[PDB]
Amino acid sequence: NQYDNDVTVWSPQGRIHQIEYAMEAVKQGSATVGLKSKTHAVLVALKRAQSELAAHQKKILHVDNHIGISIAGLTADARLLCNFMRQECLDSRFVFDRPLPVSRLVSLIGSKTQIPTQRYGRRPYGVGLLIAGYDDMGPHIFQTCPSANYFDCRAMSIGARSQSARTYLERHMSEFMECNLNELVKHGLRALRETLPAEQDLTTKNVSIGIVGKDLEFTIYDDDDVSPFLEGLE
Amino acid sequence: SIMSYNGGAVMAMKGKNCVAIAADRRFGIQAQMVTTDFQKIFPMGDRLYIGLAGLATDVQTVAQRLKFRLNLYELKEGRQIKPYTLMSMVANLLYEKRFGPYYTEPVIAGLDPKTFKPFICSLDLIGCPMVTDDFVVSGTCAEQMYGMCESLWEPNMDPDHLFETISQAMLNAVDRDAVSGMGVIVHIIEKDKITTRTLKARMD
Amino acid sequence: GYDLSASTFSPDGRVFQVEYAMKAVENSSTAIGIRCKDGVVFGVEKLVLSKLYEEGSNKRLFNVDRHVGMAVAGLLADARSLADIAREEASNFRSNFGYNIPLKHLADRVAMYVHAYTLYSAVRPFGCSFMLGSYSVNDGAQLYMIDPSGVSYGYWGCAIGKARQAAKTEIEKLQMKEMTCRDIVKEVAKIIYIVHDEVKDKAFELELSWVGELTNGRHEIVPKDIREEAEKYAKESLK
Amino acid sequence: DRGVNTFSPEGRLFQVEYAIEAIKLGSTAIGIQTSEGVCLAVEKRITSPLMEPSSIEKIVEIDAHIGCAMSGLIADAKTLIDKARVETQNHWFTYNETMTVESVTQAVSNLALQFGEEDADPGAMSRPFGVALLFGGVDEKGPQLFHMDPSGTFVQCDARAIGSASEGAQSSLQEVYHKSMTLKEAIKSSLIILKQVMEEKLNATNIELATVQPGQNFHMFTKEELEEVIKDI
Amino acid sequence: SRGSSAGFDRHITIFSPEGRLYQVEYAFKAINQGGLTSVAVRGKDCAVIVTQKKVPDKLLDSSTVTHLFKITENIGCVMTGMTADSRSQVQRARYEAANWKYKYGYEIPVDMLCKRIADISQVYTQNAEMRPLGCCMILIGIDEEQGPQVYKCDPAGYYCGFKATAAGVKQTESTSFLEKKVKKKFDWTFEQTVETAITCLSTVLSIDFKPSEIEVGVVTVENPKFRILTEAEIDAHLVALAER
Amino acid sequence: RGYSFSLTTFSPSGKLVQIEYALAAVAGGAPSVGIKAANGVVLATEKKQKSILYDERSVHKVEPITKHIGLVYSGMGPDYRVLVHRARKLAQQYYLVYQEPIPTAQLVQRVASVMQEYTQSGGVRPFGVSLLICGWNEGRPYLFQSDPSGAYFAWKATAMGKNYVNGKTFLEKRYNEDLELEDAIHTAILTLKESFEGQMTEDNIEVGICNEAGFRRLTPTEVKDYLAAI
Amino acid sequence: SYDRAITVFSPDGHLFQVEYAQEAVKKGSTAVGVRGRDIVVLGVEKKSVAKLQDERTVRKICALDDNVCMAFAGLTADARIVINRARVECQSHRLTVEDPVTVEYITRYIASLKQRYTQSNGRRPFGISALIVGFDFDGTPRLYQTDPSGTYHAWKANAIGRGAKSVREFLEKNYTDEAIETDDLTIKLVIKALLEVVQSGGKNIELAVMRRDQSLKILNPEEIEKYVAEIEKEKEE
Amino acid sequence: SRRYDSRTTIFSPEGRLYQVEYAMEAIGHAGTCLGILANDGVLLAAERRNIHKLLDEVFFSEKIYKLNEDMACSVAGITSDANVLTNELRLIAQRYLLQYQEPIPCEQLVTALCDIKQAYTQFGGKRPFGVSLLYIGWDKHYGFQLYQSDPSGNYGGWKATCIGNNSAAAVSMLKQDYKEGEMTLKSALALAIKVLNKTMDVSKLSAEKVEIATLTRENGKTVIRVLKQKEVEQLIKKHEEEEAKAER
Ligand SMILES: *[C@@H]1CC(=O)N(CC)C1=O
Ligand SMILES: *[C@@H]1CC(=O)N(CC)C1=O
Ligand SMILES: *[C@@H]1CC(=O)N(CC)C1=O
Ligand SMILES: [Cl-]
Ligand SMILES: [Cl-]
Ligand SMILES: [Cl-]
Ligand SMILES: [Cl-]
Ligand SMILES: [Cl-]
Ligand SMILES: [Cl-]
Ligand SMILES: [Cl-]
Ligand SMILES: [Cl-]
Ligand SMILES: [Cl-]
Ligand SMILES: [Cl-]
Ligand SMILES: [Cl-]
Ligand SMILES: [Cl-]
Ligand SMILES: [Cl-]
Ligand SMILES: [Cl-]
Ligand SMILES: [Cl-]
Ligand SMILES: [Cl-]
Ligand SMILES: [Cl-]
Ligand SMILES: [K+]
Ligand SMILES: [Mg+2]
Ligand SMILES: [Mg+2]
Repeated sequence: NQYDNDVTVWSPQGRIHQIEYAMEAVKQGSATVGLKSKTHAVLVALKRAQSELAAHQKKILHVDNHIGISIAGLTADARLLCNFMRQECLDSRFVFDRPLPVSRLVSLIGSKTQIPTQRYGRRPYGVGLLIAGYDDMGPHIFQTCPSANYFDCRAMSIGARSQSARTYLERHMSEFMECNLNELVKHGLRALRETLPAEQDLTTKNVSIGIVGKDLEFTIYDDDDVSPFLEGLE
Repeated sequence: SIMSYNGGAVMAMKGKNCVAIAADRRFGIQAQMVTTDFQKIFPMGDRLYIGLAGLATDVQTVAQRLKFRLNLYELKEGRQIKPYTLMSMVANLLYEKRFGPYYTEPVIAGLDPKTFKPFICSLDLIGCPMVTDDFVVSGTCAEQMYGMCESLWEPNMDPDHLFETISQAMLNAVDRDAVSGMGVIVHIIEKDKITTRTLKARMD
Repeated sequence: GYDLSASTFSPDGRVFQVEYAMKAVENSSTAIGIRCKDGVVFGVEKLVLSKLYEEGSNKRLFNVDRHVGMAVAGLLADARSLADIAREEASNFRSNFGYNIPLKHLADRVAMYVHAYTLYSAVRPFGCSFMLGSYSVNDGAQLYMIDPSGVSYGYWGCAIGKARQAAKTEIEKLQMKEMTCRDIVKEVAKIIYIVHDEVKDKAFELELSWVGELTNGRHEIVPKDIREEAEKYAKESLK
Repeated sequence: DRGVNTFSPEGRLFQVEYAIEAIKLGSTAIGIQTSEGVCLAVEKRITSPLMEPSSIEKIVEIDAHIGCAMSGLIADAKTLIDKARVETQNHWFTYNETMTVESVTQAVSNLALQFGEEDADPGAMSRPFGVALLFGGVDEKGPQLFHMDPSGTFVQCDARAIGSASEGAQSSLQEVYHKSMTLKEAIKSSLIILKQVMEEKLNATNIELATVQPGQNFHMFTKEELEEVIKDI
Repeated sequence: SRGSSAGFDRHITIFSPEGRLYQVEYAFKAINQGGLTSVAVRGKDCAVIVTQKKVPDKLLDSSTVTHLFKITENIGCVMTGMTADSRSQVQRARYEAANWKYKYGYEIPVDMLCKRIADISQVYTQNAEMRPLGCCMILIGIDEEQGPQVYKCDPAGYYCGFKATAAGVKQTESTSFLEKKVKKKFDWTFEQTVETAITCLSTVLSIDFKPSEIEVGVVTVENPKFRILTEAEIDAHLVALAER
Repeated sequence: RGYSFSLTTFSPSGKLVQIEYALAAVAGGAPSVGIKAANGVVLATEKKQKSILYDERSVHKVEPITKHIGLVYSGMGPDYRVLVHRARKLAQQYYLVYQEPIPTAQLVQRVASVMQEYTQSGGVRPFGVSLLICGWNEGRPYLFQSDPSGAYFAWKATAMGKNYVNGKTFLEKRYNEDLELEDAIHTAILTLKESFEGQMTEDNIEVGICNEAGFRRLTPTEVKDYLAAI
Repeated sequence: SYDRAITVFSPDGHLFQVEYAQEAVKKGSTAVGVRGRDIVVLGVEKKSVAKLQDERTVRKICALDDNVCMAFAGLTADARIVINRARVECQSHRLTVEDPVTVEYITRYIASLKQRYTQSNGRRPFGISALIVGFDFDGTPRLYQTDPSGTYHAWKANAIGRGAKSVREFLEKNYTDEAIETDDLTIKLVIKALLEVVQSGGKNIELAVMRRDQSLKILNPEEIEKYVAEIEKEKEE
Repeated sequence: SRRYDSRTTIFSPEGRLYQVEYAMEAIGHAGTCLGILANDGVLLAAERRNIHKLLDEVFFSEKIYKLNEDMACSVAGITSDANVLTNELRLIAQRYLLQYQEPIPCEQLVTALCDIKQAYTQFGGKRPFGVSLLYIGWDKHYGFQLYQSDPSGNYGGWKATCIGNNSAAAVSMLKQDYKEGEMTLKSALALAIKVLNKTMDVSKLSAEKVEIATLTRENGKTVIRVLKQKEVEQLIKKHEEEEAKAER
């Protein structure tokens, strides 16, 4: 109460309410799913449309040839962070002439996002990311949080009703490592579909897909390009 | 030489209870005379004057920046600045520009505002002060000026003799210098009055 | 209220924001360090909050120099940032003075950094405590521990986090001065299994690292085969 | 009182939510995107007959191929419009091509959360912008309409209303809109909707309308061209 | 007045209506949080610092538990109060002394080092954005003209030279003990300096120490370098005290 | 990075209360007295010197600024040390430019101006001291006071600290314009005795004097000598 | 330096500092402008009278450049800052474009200055509105108004300050092709507009005119009371 | 830190600036200070507050400051604040002189300072200066002049005015006695003593309790003088004689 307006004020329980409030920004975003096999990392996102005549918000963003992201929370914080990541990737190719390893980029995120959690008059980032990448150590899925913590994942879901998606993913995760790409994306879509109200369905208008792997640079699939992946949910 | 671009000469001289300060009147640019009534001596007090020779632009800037500082000083303190203290003020102003100096080498002449004791000094362009009990000179005919002062100056001169001596030292010195002269002005400073004269003088 | 800023003393001369940050470390699961004859061993009870996470996610053991390990408890983003401070300090020390930073000096320097965040309304205290461990032939084995107030001491054995006291009482049973790192890892694993509350928090990974004569003064993860044997020893000891 | 970058327990920035409330104080503006171009239409909201109507400009040209309709605190919109203008000309300078509608909208939207009182320059933005914006234009993707609000969120819309009567107007837009609608139908539709939602009787001086079409540059309708369209409506 | 308060005068270093600085007063209470007491005495030949050494945990490496610090080769110190604050103040002192030598070519006098640390502390009593350090510094050294010196500074930025002094929980009782003992002594000056120091501390705490429960540091006219006594050296003093 | 707002502001009745409260710290300070004789100035102050344990010589309340100027104060000691240091520095800055010792009045002005800054500038409180400043220049003695607002006053004689009101009336009925320095030292020490409590020794009062020869502290033996008659 | 956010949003989208700045404008002296056919006129109230005041030193009508002047209502010290910034800017424009500012250009400049002080740290908004008049290069006469928010509009006629509501009401009824057919009637329309609200009429209405190419002329109290009688004896009929 | 910032430079709900108003209360309590313009000069007359018996008397005045060759000022309010402002006035006057080589015109000096006071009410988060000032001067554009400024950064020209204690009463008396166009320095001096006599109603007026300065022209040069005590007693005498005349 006197402890919930400043990121520099610890509560008597050893918590920081501003960080916890920032995490609500991500819980209220639309759901997204990330998962991986031996060879590919996939992101799957539900796009919310303001009205019946609006397009649908971009949820998946290119970072580098080997890295893409899915977002949940404040879109403007998502872009700022995405632009930071892009820049860190360009720097590594300029200096070393090779891709920035995914776990190193995620580290740089943790460091950058921690800084404002500790200075008066700053605020946490109000965004959570799922990060799909491929490098020397294979495919990855990372998750980043407004707390500046991050996680290396077999699979993950964040956003509204993502608990259901998480439950699906736990149920099937022992199958993921050996899936071919279509099988893996189908799994991602099924997980994401669990977040939906019973009435509603996945369509080409509300689903966005991101894929990267050994043979394939980070590619985004929207609208008509998701149809191949949606037929086969059968 | 930067200091000879405009030419010119100032001197000051001490007498019993009086001081004198004098200057040529030419403002020229190398060979060309531009004007013949250029001011080089400026009041800093009822009984205290500063004479500046050297580059004409810096003669004027130093006189003006000096007056700025002196006016603030006098307003803030109760009082009229002492001669020795003006010297220090000027030295400090010149030495701030140690590495890009003003091209001027001033002389100061005055009476103490309480004791009426005579004071004269000069400074180099970076603010080294030099006080004497006879005379000081500055400008493009300093040697000519030294020759005249060393030979004519005598101690304890009354105002009239002081006037004739400084006048003859200036006229005859500048008449041996191409880029000084076109007139001489002389100020005699006494306890009870300032006498200001221009001299009959060569105009070549 | 007297507990909103680290630049405000309470009427009894306390700084509550530092105490509250300490409470964040005390809510964390337990990490321990044990100094022995020939090096230092660290173990962490690493709670697994989702089965979706990879093995090794959210490591609480770091290399901060080739000879120095760090073990943490508390808010993890704060700990990682402190590990970066420690790394930078070790790096600059080598660049300026031309040799590996001595453990004690490293501890004192990072501690003065932590301390600087306990004086001001402009910033908050770090929500972490951490241990630093090294070994060399010249300096022997050293284990230091730093808390959110910036206090730094050396130890024979140490524990931080929510089962701190229970861990210390088990550690006190060892004659660690005469034991080797190979013997001590088994005892670290044993103690983590004792203090773990298997009803209240369900699933953990044991994390182990060491630095000693046997690693030639390099801080390293305990190899997998040795960790699994230590776990098995711990589990059966729990009997 | 709390700081400008404070989150609420629902995970929103108080100042952004309050700025969103200020949009509701603006006059209604409408945008519609058709395959033949986009139209922007706005209620002027004249407060005195002594006020010159043509000095209310709530539709502005960004570049030849892009217009902008605004609603909310109009003085706040000025720096946003200037930034869009400057950005499209920088892009032309550097790349010798026109900037996309999406790209312009993005650049402007990157200003939105740049406020705060202990990161930035000696007197940088103290609060967000109290403005919503509709960018309508034509680029190589075809005709295009984008909406932006004080959160910095932006999105393409087939039709959209902003300001006081936007609920209402948005409902009528759902009803009348179809993918194959002509530009002239879109112009009539949006004048019809403004007519419903406006407090004042619509006429050719208390509204503005602009279009941008694949053939033709940004065009503000004249009094005369407006009167023509108003006849049927 | 009489314990009155307006506005933010208990949260930051502004004046209360009686002209007090409550935040400064609270920093003095912070000194006692640690629970320790320190004593320092000077005679003609030496100056001594004695403090408690409490190692409650067996798992501590007790060689790292000290409140005694070398500032320069010839200046020692005992710190009392909050530990990390104290360490900060010790580093500052080391920095001031080293800087002084580099600029001026001779060693900082103890009085000057104490005055410097006190002036730095003063700033925290007048600027609102940081708290005072909740600690107290006692410095010993030999001055070439004045002999052995004992100086102390506090969180108010007050400082003084002393015949003897103390800090922490039992400061007042130690001050009493020490005053009573100097009045007795001719030319108001201590002579058995290490014994007075330990005896003071033993009385005001009622303890009768083992050698591992105190630390002792000295400087002497014949040996001006700051020296910390070993356990055996301290034991010799405890035994010689026990036997009369 | 420092607070940028003033911590002293106007109350609804036009009072700057932080300054008034700084004056309350001065009023609770140990007593100080200053008397301007015809041929010099004396400054005297009471040491709040408890313990026989204090080394009285180790810190001084009566302090030199230049050869010809000295200070004493009432209020908070550490605040005073700041102002002593600044006053010294201001005096030397003046000397470097003008090559003449700073006149007493000019030094007071510049110090008083520093005290004014701390009533307005960001994130600081005023100084909790009043200064008495003595000097000799233009063949004449000066005695000035400078208060926590930065206001200053020239006095013939005054008192500050505990019991100052009485001390001032004690001097009112006791100072004359034609009075000598040695007698002034005597009446200054009596003014302190009016409010002392403790029995005075040369180790718990401090006296400084100012005349043609310059400013200096009296030695303990000199004070002892003046104390014999009292 | 002081970086506090001073103007911030409240619940329901208000900017309270700006609203409060507007309250400061409403307690200023009334000011009125009318755009004539080839003249523009500004009149302003009072403010206090006081026989011991040097009249010259407290005018509320101000030249910005030769072809543009302004009146304000609100905090007179705030105005003086706005006026001097606008004067500097008119000279920067002439420098880099070699034309005098249009009335709209300088208006737009004043307005965006105002807007900036509602969105920058460490500052409060300006507590003034302004009526800005002149002529464009092509002879078109102009009357603009700015307010603390930085909003601006062109007007045929307008009032700001205390009693602006009723003065604007009067102008809405009385501004016609007939009331501005000539110079004298335009001037009188302003004096009537004030005389409504102006307490001990009048006495204290400062007035100024600007003609195409002709620069600013202020009327003296002798030249004013000519128009006062010339309107007063007409309203008996 | 937001919690401790008293926010000195913001509006209240009626468009007011409280710190300015509060500073105006401080001024109203300070020593009364009046200014009077005549045909042959201008004067300032001020109540002394430095009046205890043991004070030394070392400067030529207490509240009259010389600003440059042609101008002087007096002040009412916080003294230390007034020293900062009068120092800044002197600097502004020398900066002009340096740049143009003529004296700063009176109104221009006043305006330059007022813009500094204005700034302190609009940004920076500091308390304003607790000072009002009366300025007297001569320049070649408007001759003899009298100005008044206050903490809002507002100023005006006056033929006569008063600040400080009993201001309203003093202005009332001036409204009635002052002759626009017809005052001389001698009659203005008389009116000044009349007004201070009425407005120092605690209690009986004395030369040790007032300061009077006059600004005149002589031989194309400004002369600024603080009247000696002899002249002040003499004028008080003439006022007391003049009241004997009042009835018959
Ligand atoms: C960090 C870890 C997690 O589950 N969340 C909740 C939204 C994060 O942002
Ligand atoms: C004399 C006093 C002291 O400290 N020492 C050193 C052990 C002495 O011998
Ligand atoms: C040090 C010297 C002295 O006499 N005092 C007053 C108590 C000190 O603090
Ligand atoms: Cl989202
Ligand atoms: Cl958002
Ligand atoms: Cl988290
Ligand atoms: Cl989530
Ligand atoms: Cl200069
Ligand atoms: Cl712990
Ligand atoms: Cl809307
Ligand atoms: Cl060295
Ligand atoms: Cl002894
Ligand atoms: Cl601040
Ligand atoms: Cl010093
Ligand atoms: Cl000196
Ligand atoms: Cl001395
Ligand atoms: Cl600006
Ligand atoms: Cl209005
Ligand atoms: Cl001048
Ligand atoms: Cl001048
Ligand atoms: K403080
Ligand atoms: Mg010649
Ligand atoms: Mg020739």
